[PDB]
Amino acid sequence: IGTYQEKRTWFDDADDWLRQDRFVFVGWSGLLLLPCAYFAVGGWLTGCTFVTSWYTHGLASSYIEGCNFLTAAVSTPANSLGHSLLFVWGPEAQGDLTRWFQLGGLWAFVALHGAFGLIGFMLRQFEIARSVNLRPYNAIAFSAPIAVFVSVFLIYPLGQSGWFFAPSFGVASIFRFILFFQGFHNWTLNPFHMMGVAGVLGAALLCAIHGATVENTLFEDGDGANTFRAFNPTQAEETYSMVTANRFWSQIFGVAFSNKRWLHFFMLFVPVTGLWMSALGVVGLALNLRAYDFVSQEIRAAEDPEFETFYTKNILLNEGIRAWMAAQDQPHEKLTLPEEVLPRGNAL
Amino acid sequence: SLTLILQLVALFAVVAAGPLVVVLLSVRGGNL
Amino acid sequence: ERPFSDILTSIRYWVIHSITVPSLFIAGWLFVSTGLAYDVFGSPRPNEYFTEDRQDAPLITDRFNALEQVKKLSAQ
Amino acid sequence: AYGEGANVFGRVTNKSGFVPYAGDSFALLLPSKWNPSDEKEVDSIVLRYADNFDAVNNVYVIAQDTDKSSIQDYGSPEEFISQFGYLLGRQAWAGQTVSEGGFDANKVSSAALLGVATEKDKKGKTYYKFEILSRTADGNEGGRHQLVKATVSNGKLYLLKVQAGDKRWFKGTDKECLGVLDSFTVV
Amino acid sequence: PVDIDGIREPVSGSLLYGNNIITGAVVPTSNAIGLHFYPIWEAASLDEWLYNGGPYQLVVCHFFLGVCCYMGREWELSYRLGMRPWIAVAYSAPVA
Amino acid sequence: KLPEAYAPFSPIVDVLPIIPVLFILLAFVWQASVSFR
Amino acid sequence: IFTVRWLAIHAIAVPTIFFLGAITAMQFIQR
Amino acid sequence: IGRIPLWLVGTVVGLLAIGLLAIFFYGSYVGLGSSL
Amino acid sequence: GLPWYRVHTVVINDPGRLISVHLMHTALVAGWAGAMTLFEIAVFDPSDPVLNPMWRQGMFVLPFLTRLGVTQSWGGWTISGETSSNPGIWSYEGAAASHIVLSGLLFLASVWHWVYWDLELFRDPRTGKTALDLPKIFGIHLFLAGLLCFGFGAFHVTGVFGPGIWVSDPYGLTGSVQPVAPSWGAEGFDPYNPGGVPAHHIAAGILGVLAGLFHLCVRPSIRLYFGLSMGSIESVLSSSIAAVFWAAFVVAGTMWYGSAATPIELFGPTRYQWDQGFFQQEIQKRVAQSTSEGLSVSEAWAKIPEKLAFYDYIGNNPAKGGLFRTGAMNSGDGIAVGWLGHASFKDQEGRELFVRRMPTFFETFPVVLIDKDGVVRADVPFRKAESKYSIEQVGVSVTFYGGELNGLTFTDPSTVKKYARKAQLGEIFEFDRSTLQSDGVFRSSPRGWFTFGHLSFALLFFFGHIWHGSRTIFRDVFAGIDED
Amino acid sequence: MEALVYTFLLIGTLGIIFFSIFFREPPRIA
Amino acid sequence: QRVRTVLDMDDPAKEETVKELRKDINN
Ligand code: CLA
Ligand code: CLA
Ligand code: CLA
Ligand code: CLA
Ligand code: CLA
Ligand code: CLA
Ligand SMILES: C=Cc1c(C)c2cc3nc(c4c5[nH]c(cc6nc(cc1[nH]2)C(C)=C6CC)c(C)c5C(=O)[C@@H]4C(=O)OC)[C@@H](CCC(=O)OC/C=C(\C)CCC[C@H](C)CCC[C@H](C)CCCC(C)C)[C@@H]3C
Ligand SMILES: CC1=C(/C=C/C(C)=C/C=C/C(C)=C/C=C/C=C(C)/C=C/C=C(C)/C=C/C2=C(C)CCCC2(C)C)C(C)(C)CCC1
Ligand SMILES: CC1=C(/C=C/C(C)=C/C=CC(/C)=C/C=C/C=C(C)/C=C/C=C(C)/C=C/C2=C(C)CCCC2(C)C)C(C)(C)CCC1
Ligand SMILES: [Fe+2]
Repeated sequence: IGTYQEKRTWFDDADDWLRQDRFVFVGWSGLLLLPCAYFAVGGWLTGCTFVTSWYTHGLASSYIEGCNFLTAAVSTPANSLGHSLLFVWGPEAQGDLTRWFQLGGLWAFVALHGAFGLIGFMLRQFEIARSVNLRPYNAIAFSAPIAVFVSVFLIYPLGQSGWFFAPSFGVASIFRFILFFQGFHNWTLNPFHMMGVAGVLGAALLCAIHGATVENTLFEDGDGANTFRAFNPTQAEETYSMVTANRFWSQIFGVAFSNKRWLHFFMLFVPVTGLWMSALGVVGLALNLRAYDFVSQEIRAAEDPEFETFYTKNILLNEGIRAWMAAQDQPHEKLTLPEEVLPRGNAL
Repeated sequence: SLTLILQLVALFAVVAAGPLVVVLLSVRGGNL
Repeated sequence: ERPFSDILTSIRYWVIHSITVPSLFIAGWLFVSTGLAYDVFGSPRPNEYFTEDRQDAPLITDRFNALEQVKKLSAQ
Repeated sequence: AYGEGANVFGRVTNKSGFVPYAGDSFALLLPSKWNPSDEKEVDSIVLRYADNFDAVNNVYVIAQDTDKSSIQDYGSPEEFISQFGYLLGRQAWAGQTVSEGGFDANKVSSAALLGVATEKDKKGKTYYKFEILSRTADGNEGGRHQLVKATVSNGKLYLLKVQAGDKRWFKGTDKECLGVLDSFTVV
Repeated sequence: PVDIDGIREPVSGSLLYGNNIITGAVVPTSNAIGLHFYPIWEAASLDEWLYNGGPYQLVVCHFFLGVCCYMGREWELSYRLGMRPWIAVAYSAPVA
Repeated sequence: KLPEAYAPFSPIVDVLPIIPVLFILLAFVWQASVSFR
Repeated sequence: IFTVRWLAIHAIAVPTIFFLGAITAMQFIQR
Repeated sequence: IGRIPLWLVGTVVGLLAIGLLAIFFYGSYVGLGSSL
Repeated sequence: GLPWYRVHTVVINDPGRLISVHLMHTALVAGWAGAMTLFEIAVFDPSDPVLNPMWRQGMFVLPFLTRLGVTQSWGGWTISGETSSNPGIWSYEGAAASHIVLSGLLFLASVWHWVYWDLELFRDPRTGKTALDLPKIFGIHLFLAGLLCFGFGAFHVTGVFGPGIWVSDPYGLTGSVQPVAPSWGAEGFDPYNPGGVPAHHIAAGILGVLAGLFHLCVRPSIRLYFGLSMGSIESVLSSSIAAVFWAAFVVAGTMWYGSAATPIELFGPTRYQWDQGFFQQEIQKRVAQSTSEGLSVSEAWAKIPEKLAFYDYIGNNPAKGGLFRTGAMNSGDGIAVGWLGHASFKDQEGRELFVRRMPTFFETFPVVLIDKDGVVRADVPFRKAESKYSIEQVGVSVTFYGGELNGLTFTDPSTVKKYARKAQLGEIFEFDRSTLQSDGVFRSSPRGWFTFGHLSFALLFFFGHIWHGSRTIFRDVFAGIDED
Repeated sequence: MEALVYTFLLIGTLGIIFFSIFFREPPRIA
Repeated sequence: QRVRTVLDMDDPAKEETVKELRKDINN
């Protein structure tokens, strides 16, 4: 702490031990990350193995009930619980661990511990980058999955009637969540989701194209048909020809990178921007502020029975999704709709 | 059942055959 | 320390773990087979999803008495 | 939380495909996978079940009070059918249509009596069994098979109706529907 | 508008027929045509060709040829520059 | 079904089609045994 | 033992083997 | 110490993993969640 | 040179021009407040406070003016519907004009501080290098904030010297700016209790004054100084951004869920009052009472307040709008003209049927008439070929109680259907749609728009806080790492 | 009217593409 | 005054009212 005699304390001893170079770096952030992440992952595995969804959703969602890996899920609490935090000591569980499992409190356990585990992992990125004296762009990039998690698993159910409408941790439950957004929000039509899809697909494109470009513009740097042995980590020269890569992509695509630093920042930039845009869109959906319809096209369709677009077809499909999904998907609504009121097509 | 037992015996035999060949060539000289 | 391949190729490791690992596997097997999994985690057995009273899925509709509601809608 | 172990190597209670149910002085085999329904499309329904997959495939009993001595005095099977056409569902379309082929003047829905039989009880009382194919202009599921079994026991007309989709009927719902129909024991 | 389903019920698709950028599309070929390869000279008139979804098959066939030859061109330029050739192999995935 | 004289060998018949899958895994075993030389 | 590597490995592995035994047992459950 | 070969250890471990996965796939067709 | 995204860094080590850009920003924000108030006064229609309140007209800053006591205008009207003969200086237009004047004065001060940036005050006395004593500056600012918070809570909202704040009944019927006594028990932490606001502000102002005195006195430790980088203004920026998105999340949650500081008469109903049957339960309770007292059904429905019936309409739900359905709710469904009265449905034999209300999720909802016991008795069929619950065959009539339609019974099909579809949305109203050319789709309320804007700002500011905390901690490697 | 705006925006994007391809800043080997 | 019939009034129109999601354990 400067050129001054500060003398050592228990904080200094704890810092020396926590920042010690070991098999797993703990650090000060580990005290938050390791228990929270451990509990989130173990709680999800425990819920998929043993905990049922019979009382919250009226569903079987556990291996012990016969579900497979794609079908088991830690399901959200019942909608009558609203946005209750559902502590095991809370007014609902009141200390009974088995009834806490039955009431959906494991979902809140997993979600909150996962959020704090994400915070701890970001702090771990910061701490390790500071110890190695590197710039914290890894944590800056990891801010985007945290934004997605917050907006999807916290902000959206908090904007809805309760945790019940959050995603349940599980494969087919996420698929339910996705089809629910399609049917009820027209989430494909949302421009923020479109920007997110563009960011994710462009980032996958960038990863593939950059890996291929590097692997195919390599210098020889040694005899042998296995090029992976021609790189030494303690070397001070490039292993692939940036000039040749730029020439190739300029003559193939029209444009090419000429700056390695700009290229790698672009690789950082595209998926983070896409995920942040999608998070903003989900925040919009938390208040049911959807890009559901084009009002001019709806007016044109209402005053002209021969005007059809794929947008109108998708609106019809969304109506079908909502009508055929609601009765079994929202049990708290107690919807018993007779078959005759269900929107259907001819002979299907 | 006898069918399941014989299927398991055949399965264990065929599964252990190749690894046994490799183990025998490892302990008996080499050239593998 | 030891570079973990020396660990994975040591008879001391394997004589410890030929006891420890099968004991844990059998412990998990007994946990499921003795019904302790059902007792601990509240998942209904295949015969007790429905009672004589209700023949449909349960529905927790009360929040501040959800404990006794799930106690009376569960498998007793 | 009563402690009872998991059933390991202990066979299956079901795999008979049906679950018995005894109600208000009648007993019948429901399909094992069907859920009870609280919908009452007729105001004399005592029991109704519907399939977990398709709501078209349903089944229901009605205990409608009768003044006649017994069903054989109610008329022929055709006369029984002619006075129970409200179960099909009234045509809520009132526009003139000659442009729906396979149908007639201002009509979108039709019913065909595929067959009829008279199953007797243990001593003398018959059961009027029926089989109808309902078809619509949109042709939902290729038509609906309605299986009707009715008789009068003690001044109460007990009538069972099983509704199944035609695509369900040729994918396999026919066997379970006939198993339901051929087990409506009311005495 | 294009009768995509072959049921004489056309779908507009284009901006001048009331679509925006999001809802605008080149509508696929009529179901009555199926897989039967409908080019302009197989139509009695350009109006019939447009009604039956001919532009879709034209664009799809030319786009398929163009992207296959784009992959080949990627290989060719890699060869002429003295590069290793597997950027075309990488590009085969979006082509697929 | 197999011919009646060959019916008792149906259990070993039912295992045979996976042996080609086993061969590539055996190649990986051999490569591991030579330490991926 | 009881180093951070030992603790992390066993916190991962002991419940993993327990759950594997559990799931293997529940593969053989007939209702 | 290296008395047991690492490739033999890995082969036995992979055999047990493949066996457990085969048991899991077998349990998809029997018992609970087998559509039967 | 500088990237375009780094231009404002030129005032990091220039306290005078940092003050100047702060003054310019404050001038812009005050000018926006004034101009927005003027726009909302120009477009606001105060004719019908019952069926055309401000939250039906897209008013965003007008509720925030009304909340703290500004309820009169220079146009002679009062927000509660009376006549203002002495609106005083502090009308809506008066606050707008004061904000415009404040914006101009802050612009001039910003110009002065831009020009005269090189002040001795910004030089440290010892080393002659530009430095800000950030701990003591924070102490001064915290002391001032505590004084201002205590004064606002003890004089404005208590009404001892100021006007008070907007207080309403639980169902938002009367509504008025009243003085509020602070609640010093547990009820002061009831968030719908209006007495919590003065108690919070008094206690937090006292604590802020004491903590500011502490920070004026006591210097930071060297360990915490180096660990938090109290010599760098960017650390203060990161912590301030953290505080403001914390507060943005708090105010967005408060606005969306409702509280004593977000009255429904100013911001509209919440979605949870529709999702929990708040107004529906109150209306049914008020009808059930005075029915046991012998009045008929035509009476005790004419006694229902039309404002209360308007609160029971899903078009006033803030969660029925769209992202690009822009403007006022009046531009969405029309200006409400009158309550048509309660619609009661009955079948041919005599039981009462009720329309299943549309839930918040559903853009479209099927029309279902359910009996007393929860059995679906009627519907509007999608499949009218073999239907068995259609209104035509069930024989459903509708009778209206307490509106322009009162005692009039409709037995005709498709008019029973139109009133059932209107009863799906709650209470039935007639809407003038030719005045604003309403398109027929529901808009969102100012409550929903506020929540959307501030949640989005809260996430973006979380990213900004991450970026600036990282920038402060990793300043020495901002241009790159060492060659080592 | 709206079709004019959509077509203008699309052709303006294509013009930006054309200029970015054929009038780019040339990468310099120095 | 008749709380059960006003609860039954709220039941069919809406299945998530506080009147029916509170104290619904005796039912
Ligand atoms: C990194 C550590 C950490 C973090 C941040 C979390 C975070 C959380 N856990 Mg926890 N958890 C952890 C580790 C952690 N846990 C451990 C190790 C266990 C296993 C034993 C658990 C087991 C667990 C369960 C079983 C549950 C939680 C729950 C919670 C949530 C609420 C906790 C709460 O209300 O108490 C807040 C408590 C404090 C902040 C402690 C402050 C106490 C002060 C410092 C001292 C005052 C006490 C004093 C003696 C009182 C008398 C004063 C007198 C002397 C004057 C929250 C998301 C709940 C949950 O997820 O809900 C769904 C829940 O039910 N956790
Ligand atoms: C006489 C004592 C007294 C009284 C009666 C009150 C009364 C009040 N205080 Mg309090 N307070 C006092 C003294 C007092 N205070 C003192 C001495 C201090 C210290 C200076 C404060 C500091 C203080 C704070 C900082 C807060 C209040 C608030 C309030 C309100 C509580 C009810 C409410 O609406 O919370 C509702 C608010 C909450 C429940 C917020 C809880 C914090 C959440 C969890 C943080 C959310 C953001 C965070 C980043 C999480 C991320 C979410 C994720 C989805 C991204 C009420 C007006 C709150 C307020 O203004 O609310 C409008 C508030 O935030 N008070
Ligand atoms: C004499 C100066 C003065 C006065 C008294 C007014 C008065 C008014 N302004 Mg304001 N305004 C001012 C100057 C002033 N303003 C300046 C300088 C600006 C530019 C920054 C603005 C910009 C402006 C806008 C943008 C808005 C107004 C609005 C309003 C009206 C409602 C106020 C309101 O709801 O705020 C509520 C204020 C708050 C809830 C802020 C609370 C303070 C937070 C919680 C502090 C948190 C951090 C703090 C340091 C923590 C302390 C710790 C503690 C322990 C002490 C009211 C007529 C509103 C309106 O409707 O008019 C158009 C509105 O939209 N004003
Ligand atoms: C916190 C910010 C905020 C909030 C919540 C409100 C809320 C309100 N304002 Mg307001 N206003 C604001 C700030 C705010 N305003 C400011 C800063 C100004 C000055 C510019 C205005 C000027 C203003 C006017 C002049 C009017 C409103 C009106 C409204 C209402 C309708 C809102 C609407 O249609 O949203 C529309 C929201 C969206 C379409 C979502 C925007 C999402 C992004 C930003 C789209 C752009 C991104 C994209 C990349 C750009 C490409 C677009 C390009 C192709 C054109 C609502 C009550 C209206 C009203 O009814 O007044 C009575 C109205 O006419 N306000
Ligand atoms: C009140 C908080 C605040 C303030 C004081 C700062 C201040 C600073 N930021 Mg910023 N930042 C914040 C919030 C804040 N930021 C948030 C919310 C974000 C996340 C979105 C970030 C993320 C961020 C990044 C990633 C960067 C900074 C950097 C900078 C520096 C130069 C910025 C510049 O020249 O922009 C110049 C901007 C323009 C020329 C045009 C921007 C136009 C925008 C896109 C739209 C118009 C804005 C609109 C008119 C304002 C209304 C919205 C308002 C309500 C917020 C400066 C020290 C830079 C830095 O560290 O430099 C070394 C840097 O690279 N910021
Ligand atoms: C992903 C989340 C995250 C990340 C990784 C960062 C990262 C950063 N923060 Mg932090 N911060 C966050 C969110 C985050 N923050 C939020 C939500 C707040 C509240 C507004 C703040 C408040 C804050 C301030 C005010 C400051 C920073 C600063 C910093 C920097 C130093 C590290 C530090 O002090 O950590 C902060 C520590 C944590 C985020 C750990 C929190 C763990 C809590 C105590 C667990 C509590 C659990 C408990 C049971 C409650 C659960 C109840 C449940 C019911 C909800 C670093 C860049 C400091 C700095 O040096 O900037 C230059 C600084 O002054 N932070
Ligand atoms: C489904 C997609 C998805 C997954 C699974 C995922 C996973 C991961 N990303 C990581 C990193 C990253 N991800 C990044 C960018 C991105 N990541 C993305 C998408 C994903 N990233 C996208 C799209 C981007 C682009 C912006 C970055 C920049 C990093 C890293 O630096 C980091 C890394 O090192 O990777 C190599 C790893 C470290 C996380 C960790 O230890 O947290 C600790 C916290 C834990 C373990 C608790 C979280 C529990 C969660 C939140 C709730 C419980 C969920 C259940 C356990 C599982 C439910 C599963 C069902 C839903 C199917 C982890 C493997
Ligand atoms: C000089 C002077 C004066 C005058 C003054 C004035 C006149 C002022 C003003 C002013 C004004 C009049 C201002 C205003 C303003 C405004 C603003 C500042 C704004 C804005 C904007 C924004 C920022 C926005 C953004 C956005 C958009 C665009 C849309 C949506 C989204 C968002 C929100 C992002 C006087 C004489 C008095 C005094 C002396 C001096
Ligand atoms: C709940 C809870 C808790 C926590 C706990 C924990 C945290 C633990 C754990 C745990 C765990 C942690 C578990 C686990 C599990 C695991 C598993 C279950 C695994 C797996 C895997 C598999 C099964 C697969 C494999 C494979 C194979 C076989 C081959 C190929 C490849 C693969 C990978 C596919 C407590 C008590 C605190 C309390 C509260 C609540
Ligand atoms: Fe690279």
